[PDB]
Amino acid sequence: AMLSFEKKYRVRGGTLIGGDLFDFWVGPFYVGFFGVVGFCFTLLGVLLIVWGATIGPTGPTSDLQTYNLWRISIAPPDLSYGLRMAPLTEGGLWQIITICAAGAFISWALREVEICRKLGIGFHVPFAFSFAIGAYLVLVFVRPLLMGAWGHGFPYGILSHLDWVSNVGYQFLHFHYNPAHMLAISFFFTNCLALSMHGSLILSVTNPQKGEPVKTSEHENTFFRDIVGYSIGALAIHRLGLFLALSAAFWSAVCILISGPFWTRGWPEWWNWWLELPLW
Amino acid sequence: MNANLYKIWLILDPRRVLVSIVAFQIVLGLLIHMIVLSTDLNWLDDNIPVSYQALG
Amino acid sequence: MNANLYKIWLILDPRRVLVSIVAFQIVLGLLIHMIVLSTDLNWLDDNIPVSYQALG
Amino acid sequence: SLTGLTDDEAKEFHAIFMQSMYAWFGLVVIAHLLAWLYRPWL
Amino acid sequence: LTGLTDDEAKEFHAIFMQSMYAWFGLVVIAHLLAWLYRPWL
Amino acid sequence: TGLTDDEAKEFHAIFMQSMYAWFGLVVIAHLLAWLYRPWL
Amino acid sequence: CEGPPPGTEQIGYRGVGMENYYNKRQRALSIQANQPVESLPAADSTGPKASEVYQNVQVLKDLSVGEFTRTMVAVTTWVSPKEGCNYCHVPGNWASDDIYTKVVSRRMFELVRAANSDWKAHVAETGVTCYTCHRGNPVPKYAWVTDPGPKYPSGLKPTGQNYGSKTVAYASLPFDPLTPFLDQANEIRITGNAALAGSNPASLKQAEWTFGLMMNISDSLGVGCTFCHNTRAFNDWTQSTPKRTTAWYAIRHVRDINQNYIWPLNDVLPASRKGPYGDPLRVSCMTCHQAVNKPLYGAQMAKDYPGLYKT
Amino acid sequence: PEYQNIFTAVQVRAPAYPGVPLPKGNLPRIGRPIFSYWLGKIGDAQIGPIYLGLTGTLSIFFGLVAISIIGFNMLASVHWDVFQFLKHFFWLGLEPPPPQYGLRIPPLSEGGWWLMAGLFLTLSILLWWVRTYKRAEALGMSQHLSWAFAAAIFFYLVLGFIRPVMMGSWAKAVPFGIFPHLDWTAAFSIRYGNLYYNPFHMLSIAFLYGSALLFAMHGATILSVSRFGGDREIDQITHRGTAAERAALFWRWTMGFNVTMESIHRWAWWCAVLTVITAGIGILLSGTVVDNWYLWAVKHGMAPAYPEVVTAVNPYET
Amino acid sequence: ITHYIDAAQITIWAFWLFFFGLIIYLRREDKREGYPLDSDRTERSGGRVKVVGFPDLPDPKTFVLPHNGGTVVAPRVEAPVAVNATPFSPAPGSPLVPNGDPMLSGFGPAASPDRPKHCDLTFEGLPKIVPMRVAKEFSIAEGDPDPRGMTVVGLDGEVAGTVSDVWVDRSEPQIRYLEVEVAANKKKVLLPIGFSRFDKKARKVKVDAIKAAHFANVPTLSNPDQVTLYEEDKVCAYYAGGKLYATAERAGPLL
Ligand code: BCL
Ligand code: BCL
Ligand code: BCL
Ligand code: BCL
Ligand SMILES: CC[C@H]1c2cc3[nH]c4c(c3C)C(=O)[C@H](C(=O)OC)c4c3nc(cc4[nH]c(cc(n2)[C@@H]1C)c(C(C)=O)c4C)[C@@H](C)[C@@H]3CCC(=O)OC/C=C(/C)CCC[C@H](C)CCC[C@H](C)CCCC(C)C
Ligand SMILES: CC[C@H]1c2cc3[nH]c4c(c3C)C(=O)[C@H](C(=O)OC)c4c3nc(cc4[nH]c(cc(n2)[C@@H]1C)c(C(C)=O)c4C)[C@@H](C)[C@@H]3CCC(=O)OC/C=C(\C)CCC[C@H](C)CCC[C@H](C)CCCC(C)C
Ligand SMILES: CCCCCCCCCCCCCCCC(=O)OC[C@H](COP(=O)(O)OCCN)OC(=O)CCCCCCCCCCCCCCC
Ligand SMILES: COC(C)(C)C/C=C/C(C)=C/C=C/C(C)=C/C=C/C(C)=C/C=C\C=C(C)\C=C\C=C(C)\C=C\C=C(C)\C=C\CC(C)(C)OC
Ligand SMILES: [Ca+2]
Ligand SMILES: [Ca+2]
Ligand SMILES: [Fe+3]
Ligand SMILES: [Mg+2]
Repeated sequence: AMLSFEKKYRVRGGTLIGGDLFDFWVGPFYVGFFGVVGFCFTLLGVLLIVWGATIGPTGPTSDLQTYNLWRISIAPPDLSYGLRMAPLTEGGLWQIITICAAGAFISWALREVEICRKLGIGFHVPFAFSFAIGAYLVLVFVRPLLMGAWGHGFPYGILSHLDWVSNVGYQFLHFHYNPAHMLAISFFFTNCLALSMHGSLILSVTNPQKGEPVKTSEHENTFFRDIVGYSIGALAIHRLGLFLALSAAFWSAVCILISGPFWTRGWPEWWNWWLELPLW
Repeated sequence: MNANLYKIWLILDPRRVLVSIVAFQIVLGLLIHMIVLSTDLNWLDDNIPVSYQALG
Repeated sequence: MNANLYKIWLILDPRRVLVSIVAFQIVLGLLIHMIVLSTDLNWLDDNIPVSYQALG
Repeated sequence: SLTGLTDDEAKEFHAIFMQSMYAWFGLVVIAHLLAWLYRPWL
Repeated sequence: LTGLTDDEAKEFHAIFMQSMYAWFGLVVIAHLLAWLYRPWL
Repeated sequence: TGLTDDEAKEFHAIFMQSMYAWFGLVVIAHLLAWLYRPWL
Repeated sequence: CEGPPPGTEQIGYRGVGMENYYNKRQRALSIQANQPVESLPAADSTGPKASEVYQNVQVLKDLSVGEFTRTMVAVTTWVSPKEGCNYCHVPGNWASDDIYTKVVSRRMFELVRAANSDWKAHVAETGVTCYTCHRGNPVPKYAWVTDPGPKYPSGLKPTGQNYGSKTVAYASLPFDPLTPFLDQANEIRITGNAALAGSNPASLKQAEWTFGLMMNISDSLGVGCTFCHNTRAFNDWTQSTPKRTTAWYAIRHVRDINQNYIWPLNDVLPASRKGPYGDPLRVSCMTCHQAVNKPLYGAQMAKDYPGLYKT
Repeated sequence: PEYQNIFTAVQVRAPAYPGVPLPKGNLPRIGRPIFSYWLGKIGDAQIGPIYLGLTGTLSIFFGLVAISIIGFNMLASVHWDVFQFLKHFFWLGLEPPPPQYGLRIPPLSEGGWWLMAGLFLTLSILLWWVRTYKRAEALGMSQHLSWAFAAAIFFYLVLGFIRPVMMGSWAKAVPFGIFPHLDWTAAFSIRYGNLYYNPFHMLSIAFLYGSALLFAMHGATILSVSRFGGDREIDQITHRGTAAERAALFWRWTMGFNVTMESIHRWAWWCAVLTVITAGIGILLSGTVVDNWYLWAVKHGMAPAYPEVVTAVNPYET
Repeated sequence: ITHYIDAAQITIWAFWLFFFGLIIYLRREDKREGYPLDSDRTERSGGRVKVVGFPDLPDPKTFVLPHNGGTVVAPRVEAPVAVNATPFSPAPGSPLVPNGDPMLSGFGPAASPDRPKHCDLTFEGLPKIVPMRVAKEFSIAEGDPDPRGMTVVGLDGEVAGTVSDVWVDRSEPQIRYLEVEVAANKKKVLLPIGFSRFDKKARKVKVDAIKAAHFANVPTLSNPDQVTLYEEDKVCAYYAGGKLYATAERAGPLL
C-alpha cells in the first residue's frame, strides 16, 4: 500500500548501484541494491546473535547459557589475538557480527542516498546518519586498531555492554573529567532542551487555546523574545538542532578515541596543564 | 606502456587527479612516518648517536 | 624539470595554493617543535649548558 | 572528449605529468637509498 | 582555467620557484646549524 | 586586491623595511638573552 | 597529549572491559628511575654475635660482626650517603644514643623487620629495605602530613574538598583521605548488601571520602580502578582481583606503621619534620610505591640482608 | 554541488519587530532591539526586545541572589584570591550542609549558604515556570512549553529537595560547582550500587539518545526540504505541501512508516520529556526503596554472568 | 519480611503500561495525513476495504485559520489525482516512468500537491512573501552583496538571466526567492533561495538544479506582486525535478 499522495513520487532511477535490477519497493520499503545487500548483512548478523545466545559463553549445556534478554552477551576476543581473526567460539563470532553490522549500517545510509535522489531532496539525513556510523566505527575499528587488538571493542549484550562502559571509564579513575566527554554531554543536554522547546512551540501555535485561530510566525518569534529576549528563527532552530545532535556524536567519538590511544593516565590529571600554567 | 595512454586525460579530469594525488601523498607520508616511529626503527628516541638528557 | 611546468598555474589557483602553504608550514613548524620537545632531543629542559634552577 | 581537453592538450598534460611524476619518484628513491644506507630495515 | 594568462602563469612560476628555493635554503641552513649542535642520527 | 602596481611597490617598500626593523629588535633581544642565560 | 599505541594488558574476562593502558615511553623511563642499588657482597657469617661484641645493640643482636658491619654500610647508602656513618652516630662513640637520628633508626629497623616477617600478606617475599622509602635521602621524598587546604576567612568553615589537589589525582574530591583512612581507621565500606533499603545508613558524602582515598591509592600505584575492582560491583570480592586482597592488608599495614612506629617518635623528631598541625611526616602508599604497582618494579633487595627480618 | 542552507549568505534587514500586541494587564516590553550580523549568519539577527513583569523580575532577583551566594562562597574558599579563583574555578564549590544538621537550617559558617542558594534558586526556577506559562497565555498559545518545563523541574526538585527530605538530610543534596557536581554524580552511582542497573536510568538514557536521534533526523529532514519551504511548519501543517510529502516518503521508504509534520513534534516532545520524567523517578527510588541497584538486578534476574577469570579472598571472611 | 515484588519493579511495569498507551496515541496522530492508504486491495474490493493498519484513524481535528481564512480538517477525504506516468513493469511495487518531457511531467521529484490558491499572510494580514519592490522598508544587510543585477547561471555554467528583484519574508525577514529576468523570453520567474549558491566575488548565482534553457519553463505567477501557496509548490517542485531529470547522468546508476 501507498500513502494517498505517494504514487506520484514513485519514480524509476536515481540509483547509485543496481539500476532496474533491484529498483522496486516491498510494501512501504524501497529496496534497491543496498536494500538487498543490507538485508543480507542484517539477517545474517541477527541470526548469528541468536546462535551466540544459543551456545552461550561456554556451550549450550553450561549454566552460563541463557535466553534471558538482559543477560545474553556475545563478546569480543581476548586482547591476545591482536588484529587477527579469533576462532568463532572465542570471539570470532563477535568479529563477524561486527563486519555485518558495519555493512548493514553503511548499506542503510547509501539506500538513504538513493531515496534522496528519487525525491530530489537534500542529503542532510544520510550525512547526519554518517556521524552515528562514524562513532560506532571509532568504537569497533579506529580505537581498537590504534591500541592493537580487536578485543578492545564492546560486547553485544544489553547489560553486558554497560559493564564494558563502566570498566573502560574507571580505567581513567574519574572519566567525568574527560574534556571531550564534558563537551559532548553539554551537547546532548542542550540538544534535549532545544528539542523540547521546539516540539512545544510548534504544538502550541498549531493547537492554540480554545477559540483561537492557528498562530503565526510572528507569534513564534514574539514568544521566545518575551521569555529570553531572542528568537533564533523557524529555519535556524532546525539548523541548531542538527548542529547540537551531530556535535554530540562527534565529540563522543573524539572522547573515546583519545581514551587509550592519546591518553593513559587519570582524566582529572589531564587538567594539570591548566593548574601548572605559570600564571598562578 | 601503450602509445595512446595520453587519452586518459580525455576521460579523467586532470585537475581532479592532481589534487587527489597530492592529498593522498601528504596523508600517506604522515601515516608512514608515524607507523615507522611506533616501531624499532624509531630514530628520535633511540639515544643514537648519544642520549642528550644524560648530559645533566 | 620540464620547460612548461609553469602551466600548472593555469590549472591550480595560485593564491589558494599560496595560502595553503603558509598554513601547512606554520602548523608543521609548531607540530615538529612539539614532537622534538617530547623526545630525548629536548633542548629546553636538558640543563645544558647549566641548570639555572640549581643556581637558586 | 569527456574532460573538455583537446587531443593536443591531453598529449601535453601527459608529457608534463609523466616527467613530473618520474622526478617525484626519483626523489623518493634517493630518500630510500639514504635511509637504507643509514638504517637498513630488511 | 584559473583566469591566468600564459604570460602571467609564467611570471608567477618564476617568482614562486625563486621564493620556494630561498625558503628551502633557509631550512638547509637551519638544519645544518641544528646538525652541528645536536646530531640526531 | 585593488592595489595598482605602484601601490604594491610602495607598500612592499614600507613592509620590508618595517619587517626588517622588527627582525633587528628580535636579534638584539636574543643577543641580550644569550649573554644573560645561554640556553644551548 | 600522548601518542599511540599504548601498552595494554587484559585483566578481566573478554568484553568486561577490565583492561590496563600505559604509556610505553614513560614506563621505560620509570623503570630507569626505579633502579635498585646492587646488594653488597656477602659477609662472613661466623664468629661472635653482635649481641656479645657491641655495647648497645638492642635490635640486631644475632648478626655476626661481619653481617652487622655490612648492615651499617648498607643503611648508610640507603638513607644518608652524602653524610655517611655519623648521620646516626655521635662522633667518637658508636654506642651512644645521644642523637635523634639513631633513636629513629632503631625503630626504623623494627619497622622493616616487622614488615618483612609479619606482613607478607602485603609485601610477600619481596619485602622492604630502608631504600624503599628513603631512596638515598634522610627525609623520604613521598612522606605526608595532614593537609590544611586553602585558607578561608574566619567566618566560613573549610570544607576539606572542592579544590584542585594532587593528593586525589586532581579531582575536587575530599583532598585529605590520608588522615582519616591511612592513619586513623575510618570505615571505607558504603555499598549495601541487600537490594532494598532498610539497613544501610552509609551516606553519599562517605562515598566521596572513599572515592578520594581510592583516587589516591590508584595514583600511588600507577593503576586504574580495575587493577583491583570489577566496577559493576566495587564491593563484591568474588568479582575483584587478588590485588584487592593485597591492598586490604596494605591499608592495615600502613595504619600499623603510622600509629605504632611514626607517631610515637614525634617527640624526638625535630620541628622541621612536622606539618602545620604538629603531626610528623609519615607513610602512605606513595611513600614506597612511588607510582609503581610494586616498589622498584618488584626488585628483591631485602632477601640479601638477614638483619632485615625478625629473629 | 548545492546550497545546504546551513549559513545565510545574503542577509536582509527590516525595522525591528516589537512583537505581537499583548492584552491589557501585560506591561510594555523593554529594550531597543539591535541587529547582530554574525547571529544573522546562522539565524535571526534581531536581539530584543524582552518582556519583564512582576513574575520575571522576582525570578531574576531570586536567581541573582542564588548565583552570587555561590560565587561568593567559591571566592571565599580561596581566601579572596581572584587569581586562584580563576586557577581553581572548575574545582570550587558551594557545599551542602554536614550530616549532623539533618534537615535543620544549618549555621551560616557551615551549610547555611548552600541552603539559601537552593531555596532561592528553586523559587527563581518556579517563578520562571510561571513566566513561561504567562507568556504563552498572553499570546493565546497552548501550554506545551510549561508542561515540559515542569517535567524538568520535577527532576531538579528530586535531586536537591524531595530525595534529601525523604532521606532526612540536606547533606544528601547536590553541591553547586563544576567538578564537584560531577563528583556527586559518580559518588551517587557508587553509593547506590551502580546506576547502570537502575531501569529508570536505562530508560532516561534511551530517551536522551533518542532526543539526539530525533533532532538529527528531524533537523536534517527539514533542511533537506527547506528548498520546498519545509521550515515553515505552520503552513505545512495546515496546508500539506510537497515538503511534508517528501519528508514522510523519505522515512516511509527508509524504515517502513512515517509521521506527519505536526506529529513529529509530538514524538519529539514526549521523547525529551520522558528523559527527565524517568530520570526523576530513577533518583526518587534510589536510597528510599532500592539501596543497591546491582543487587536489585540480580534479584530480578537481569545481571549477566561471566566465566570467573579473576577473584579475591574476602579478608573480612578470613 | 521478604517479598519478591517491590516498588521499583511495580513502578517499571507501570511505566510500560503508560508507554505502550503513549505509542498508540502517537501512531493515531501519525495517520492524520495520507490515510487510508492507496492499495490494490481497495481497488479490487470496489472500495469496500479501507487500508488503515493499526491503530485506526483518529476522529478529525479542526484548524481554524486566522483572518477568516476558513477551517482545515485532519484527517480528510482527498480526491484521487491522476499520475502523469506509466509503470515500468506491471508487477506490484514497480516504479513508474514520467510521460513526455520529464521536466514538465509533474511526476517524480517534479511532482507536488495543489496547495491553496491564496497567499500565506503576515499576522497583520498582508501577503507574507513579496519582492523588495513592494516592501520598501527592507534593505540588504551591510556587509553582504545586493543580489539585484547578478547574473544567474545554470548547472552547465550558461547564463540563464539576471536577478531583477529579491523576494523577502515580511514576517521573519529573510530572502525566500530571487526574481530572475530570463534572457530567452524576458519573463520574470521565481528562483528559491534553497536552490541558489552565491559566487560573491563574481556576482553570480549558481543553480545546480536545472540548465540555463530550462529557466524558460519555470512556472509563472498569476500576480507579479504576491505568491500563493499553490504557486510556491509548483515553482519549487519544478527546480527539484531537475535534480533527477536535468541531465542523463543524473538517472544513475554509477555502476
Ligand atoms: C634542536 C632543536 C632546535 C631547532 C631546530 C629547528 C630546525 C632544524 C628548523 C627550525 C625552524 C624554526 N625554529 Mg626551531 N629549533 C630550536 C628551537 C627553537 C625555539 C625555542 C624557543 O627554543 C624557537 C622559538 C624556534 C623557532 C623556529 C622558527 C624561527 C623556525 C620555524 C619557522 C616556521 O615555522 O616557518 C613558517 C613558514 C612560513 C613561510 C611563514 C610565513 C610568514 C607568514 C607571512 C606569517 C603571517 C601570519 C599568519 C598569516 C597568521 C595566520 C592568521 C591567523 C588567523 C591569525 N626554534 C632548537 C635550538 N628549528 C626552521 C627554520 O629555520 O626555517 C627556515 C627550521 O628549518
Ligand atoms: C564510569 C563510566 C563513565 C563513562 C564512560 C564512558 C565510556 C567508556 C564511553 C562513554 C560514552 C559517552 N558517554 Mg560517558 N561515562 C560516564 C558517565 C556519563 C554521563 C553522566 C550523566 O554521568 C553522560 C551524560 C555520559 C555521556 C556520554 C556520551 C557523550 C557518550 C555516549 C554517546 C555516544 O557515544 O553516541 C554515539 C552513538 C553510537 C555509537 C550509536 C551507534 C548507532 C549505530 C550507527 C546504529 C545502530 C542501529 C541498531 C542496531 C538498529 C536496531 C534496529 C531495531 C532492532 C529495529 N557519560 C561515566 C563517568 N562514557 C561513549 C562514547 O563516547 O562512544 C563514542 C563511550 O565509549
Ligand atoms: C629513519 C627514517 C627517516 C626518514 C625516511 C623517509 C623516507 C624513506 C622518505 C621520507 C620522505 C620525507 N620525509 Mg622523512 N624520514 C625521517 C625523518 C623526517 C623528519 C623528522 C623530524 O625526523 C621530517 C620532518 C621528515 C620529512 C619528510 C618529507 C621531507 C618527505 C615526505 C613529505 C611528504 O609527505 O611528501 C608529499 C609532498 C608532495 C607529493 C609534494 C610534491 C612535490 C613538492 C613540490 C616538493 C615538496 C618538497 C620535497 C618534499 C623536497 C624534499 C625532498 C628531500 C629529498 C627530502 N622526515 C628519518 C630520519 N622520509 C620522503 C621523500 O623525501 O619523498 C621525496 C621519502 O621517500
Ligand atoms: C630570558 C627570558 C627573558 C626574555 C627574553 C625574550 C626574547 C628573546 C624576546 C623577548 C621579547 C619580548 N619580551 Mg621577553 N624576556 C624576558 C622577560 C619578559 C617580561 C617579564 C615580566 O619578565 C616581559 C613582559 C617581557 C616582554 C617582552 C616584550 C617586550 C617582547 C615581545 C613583543 C611581542 O610579542 O611583539 C609582537 C607584536 C608585533 C610583532 C607587532 C609589530 C611590532 C610592534 C610595534 C611591537 C611593539 C614594540 C615592542 C613591544 C618594543 C619592545 C622591544 C624591546 C627591544 C624588547 N619579557 C626575560 C628577562 N623576550 C621579544 C622582543 O624583544 O621582540 C623585539 C624577543 O625577541
Ligand atoms: C526536556 C528536559 C530538558 C529541559 C527542558 C526545559 N528546560 C527549560 C525549559 C524546558 C521545556 C524552559 O521553558 C526553560 C526555558 O526558559 O528555556 C528557554 C528552561 C531552562 N532550562 C535552563 C537550563 C537548563 N536546562 C537543562 C536541562 C533540560 N531542560 C533538559 C535536558 C540544563 C542541564 C542539562 O543541566 C540546564 C543548565 C534555563 C536556560 C531555563 C530556566 C531558566 C530559569 O529558571 O531562570 C531563572 C534562574 C536564574 C538563575 C535567573 C538568573 C538571571 C540571569 C543570571 C540573567 C541576569 C539578568 C540581569 C538583569 C543582567 C544585568 C547585568 C547588567 C550589567 C546589564
Ligand atoms: C548522530 C546523532 C544521532 C543519531 C542520528 C541518526 N541515526 C540514524 C539516522 C540519523 C540521522 C538515520 O537516518 C537512521 C534511521 O533510519 O533512523 C530511523 C539512524 C538509526 N539510528 C538507529 C539507532 C541508534 N542511533 C543512535 C544514535 C544516534 N543516531 C545519535 C546520538 C543509537 C544510540 C545512541 O545507541 C542507536 C541505538 C536506528 C534506529 C537507525 C539505523 C537503522 C539501521 O541501520 O538498520 C539496519 C540494521 C538493522 C535493521 C539491525 C542490524 C543488526 C546487526 C546486523 C546485528 C546487530 C549488531 C549490533 C552491533 C549489536 C548491538 C547489541 C547491543 C549494543 C545491545
Ligand atoms: C511510572 C508510572 C508511569 C510514569 C509516566 C508519567 C507520565 C506523566 C509525566 C509527564 C507529564 C506530561 C504532562 C503533559 C501531558 C500532556 O500534555 O497531554 C496532552 C496533550 C494533548 O494536547 P494537544 O496538543 O492535543 O492540545 C492542547 C490543547 N489543550 O498530549 C496528549 O494528549 C498525549 C496523550 C497522553 C498519553 C496517553 C497515555 C495513555 C496510557 C494508557 C495506558 C493504558 C494501560 C491500561 C492498563 C490497565
Ligand atoms: C564572586 O562571584 C560573583 C559575585 C562575582 C558572581 C559569580 C558567580 C559565579 C561564578 C557562580 C558560579 C556558579 C556555578 C559554577 C554553579 C554550578 C552549579 C551546578 C553545576 C549545579 C548543579 C546542580 C545543583 C542542584 C541540582 C541543586 C539543587 C538544590 C535544590 C533543589 C534545593 C532546594 C532547597 C530548598 C527548596 C530549601 C528550602 C528551605 C526550607 C524550606 C527547607 O527551609 C527550612
Ligand atoms: Ca636518533
Ligand atoms: Ca638547553
Ligand atoms: Fe520542526
Ligand atoms: Mg564533593
